[PDB]
Amino acid sequence: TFEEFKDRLFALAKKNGVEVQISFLETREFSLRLANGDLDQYTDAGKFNVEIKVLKDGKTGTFRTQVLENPEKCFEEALSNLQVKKEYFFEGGKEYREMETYVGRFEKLSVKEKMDMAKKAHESAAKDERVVMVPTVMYKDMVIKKIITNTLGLDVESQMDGGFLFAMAIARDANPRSGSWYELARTPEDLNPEEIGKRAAEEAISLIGSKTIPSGKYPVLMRNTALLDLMEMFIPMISAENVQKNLSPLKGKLGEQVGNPAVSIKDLPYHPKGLSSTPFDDEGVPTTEKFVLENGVLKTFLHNLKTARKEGVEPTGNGFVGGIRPVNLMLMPGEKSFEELLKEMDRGVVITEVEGMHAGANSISGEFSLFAKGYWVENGEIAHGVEDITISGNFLDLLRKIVLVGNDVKVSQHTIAPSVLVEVLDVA
Amino acid sequence: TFEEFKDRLFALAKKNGVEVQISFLETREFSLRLANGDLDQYTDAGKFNVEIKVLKDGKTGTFRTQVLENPEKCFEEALSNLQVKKEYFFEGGKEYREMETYVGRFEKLSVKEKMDMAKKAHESAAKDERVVMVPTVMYKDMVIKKIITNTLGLDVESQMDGGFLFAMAIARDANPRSGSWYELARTPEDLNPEEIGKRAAEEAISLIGSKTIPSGKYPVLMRNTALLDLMEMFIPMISAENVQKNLSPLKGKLGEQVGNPAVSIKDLPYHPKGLSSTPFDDEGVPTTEKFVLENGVLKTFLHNLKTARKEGVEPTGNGFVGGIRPVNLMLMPGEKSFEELLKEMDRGVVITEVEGMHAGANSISGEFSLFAKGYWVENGEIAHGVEDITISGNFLDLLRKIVLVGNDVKVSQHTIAPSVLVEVLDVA
Repeated sequence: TFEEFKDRLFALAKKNGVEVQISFLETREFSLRLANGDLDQYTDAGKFNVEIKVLKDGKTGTFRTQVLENPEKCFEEALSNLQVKKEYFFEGGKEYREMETYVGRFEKLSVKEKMDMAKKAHESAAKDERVVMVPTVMYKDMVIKKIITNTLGLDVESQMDGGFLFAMAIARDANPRSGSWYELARTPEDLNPEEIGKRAAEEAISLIGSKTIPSGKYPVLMRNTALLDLMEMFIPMISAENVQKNLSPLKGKLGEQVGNPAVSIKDLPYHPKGLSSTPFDDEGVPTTEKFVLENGVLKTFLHNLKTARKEGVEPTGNGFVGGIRPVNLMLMPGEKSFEELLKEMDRGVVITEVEGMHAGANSISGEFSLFAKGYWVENGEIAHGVEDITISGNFLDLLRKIVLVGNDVKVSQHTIAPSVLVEVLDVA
Repeated sequence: TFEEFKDRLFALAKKNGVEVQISFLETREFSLRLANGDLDQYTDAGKFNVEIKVLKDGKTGTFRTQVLENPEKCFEEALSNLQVKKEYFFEGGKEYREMETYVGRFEKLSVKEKMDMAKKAHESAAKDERVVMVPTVMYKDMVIKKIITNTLGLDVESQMDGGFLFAMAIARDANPRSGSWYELARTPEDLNPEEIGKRAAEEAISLIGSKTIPSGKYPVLMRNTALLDLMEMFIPMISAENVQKNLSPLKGKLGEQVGNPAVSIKDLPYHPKGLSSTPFDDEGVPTTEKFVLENGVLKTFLHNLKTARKEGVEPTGNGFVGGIRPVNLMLMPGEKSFEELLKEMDRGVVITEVEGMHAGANSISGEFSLFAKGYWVENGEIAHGVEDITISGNFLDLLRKIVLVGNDVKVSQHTIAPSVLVEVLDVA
């Protein structure tokens, strides 16, 4: 019936002098959460969405359905929405990068094995007597099948799978200390439950005996885990749409030195542990690899079909539902390990986590003011954890002050990064 | 195929000596938003979900699907989930309140008619020359059908529809002044777009010439619109689950005078404009009418099947997905108009809106610290808007301090309230 449904819709399109595009998304997911060791919550669900979009004289009309029925009613509904107020569809015939986004191994696990992974993460997080509790362990896996096809010959399909295991531990102290760790994986074999729980505990324990420090300007070694979150505020800035709308602090900066020469940031279609990796965007445009910053120089914005057509450039393959975005946004590593970065910094702050991005990070101005966790370093060694600190600045100035980049690359949902050394940052 | 799906599931349940429950949710929604008069976003979407839950020896196994096929495999999947972490289904045979939740008129409207409603609200909001712009107008309508059935004898069905229209305007001043208004209704004939637009503009225009006032303790006439929002923080407090888990400041307070004797708050299964109104909860339990507070005295918590069994009380019909909640939480009116309340207060502050509940309202402690909009009142008359006002306090202390309740009842999504006079509140 997907073929039949497609066929009926394409025949209707031709009959009515419009183009039609059909986007199909089918997902299967399993998740579970332990709360202080007890399995308190899980989901096992399958989902299915079909979007029907009709294009006439550059205007679109769109109807979304979770049922593959009544194509003519669906079509007539989309057609009627053409009046709700330029646009175009992507044609068939392009080449797409081949990528191993679907492995098929998470699907083979029994639910007992998934539970046993989560319980093992809990057990490792709980082992040390200094851990007072383990408020959360979370497991998730997902399989997703995407199809986009239209009357201009587009016909593309991709499947992706992957999973995530996360643990958070609390260590005993004057103020309780929290720690967490996660791994993203394409296959279950790449999740190490025991190591994940052990790291969450190590994280928490290392903050025991934290002290606050005087407000001031310090050199900051921002660990990968903090930078992976912070980098997300760069994503709206590099949308060509946000630039056009006067909602980006990068307008007029193409070709300028926005970052330190040490800093290159790429949009990558694929990374083995980047679970958003995909060969095409939601307009069916092949995803592309490129520098956004190349040795600190801003090379391009990211586009959808509308902004590319408007700005006279080639589509870049970044037109996703919800906004123009990178697939994997990666800060390119340099050659120093974390330990080498500590040594080079010699005296300063290490920031390992940031919190409150939603309230605290302004992508229009670049300004941020964020609660943070970290350590004091003297003589190239962590001396003690740092309590109750806030960091603030402008993300673009941060980019300017990255003087050294590590080789300890970590992957998150949409960002990938090593640790960096920032010349100086405002700490409160 | 729902009846065929059900019959096959039920037969498998019998064959395996387990119980099975099926919950069906089917929705259609249409929404639109104008951004400064330009219709720049809309949704037209149908959704469908079925949840299959199997019960064996007080354990449940759940599987959710957005496709009615392969009941045998859905059953097996739910059954395999019994391993993952007491429990009971609601049985057949109880009586439900009959209520007019589905009218069927929104669905008869054309897309152009819906578009014309939102445009008339915008025109009406933009008409006065003091309005700089009308940043948002939003229209939404929805129809929902719910079925819950199980092998104990439960078989219940309900349909609900309704709609919303909202406008926000900005008025010219040294600092721009914002105002807004919405109406919720079960039929479009009860939405008045010209009035909603005009009221948004009036709200903004009335704040022109707003002035600062000295921080301190003032009498506060809290207008229905502000109270409707504030009251939402009471909802987690009255959940029996939150009470048991030490996440409510009401633990141990049953039978105590939590509120002023002037304050009665009911949970009501139905209000004509209460769009969440429903004869049964997500467990199939009939919804019930009861005092939560009666003349200030805390009479009961709200329950789901689990909490009710645990406490040995009858289920109340408040077991909803996402937490125990009232259907329509209503502060019962007194006899005084808004104008009469102003005259009684004589001198003090009117609060018309509060902002920032998410991060500013703590339903565990009851503490709130919120941005607000309002006016200064002298000699029983509004004098001028009050600029940059924050209000703070404890929601329970506010309930104690409500000395007079108005008769100007307005409905929100889950709360229904008139305006109230609060003896004293902290204003900054």
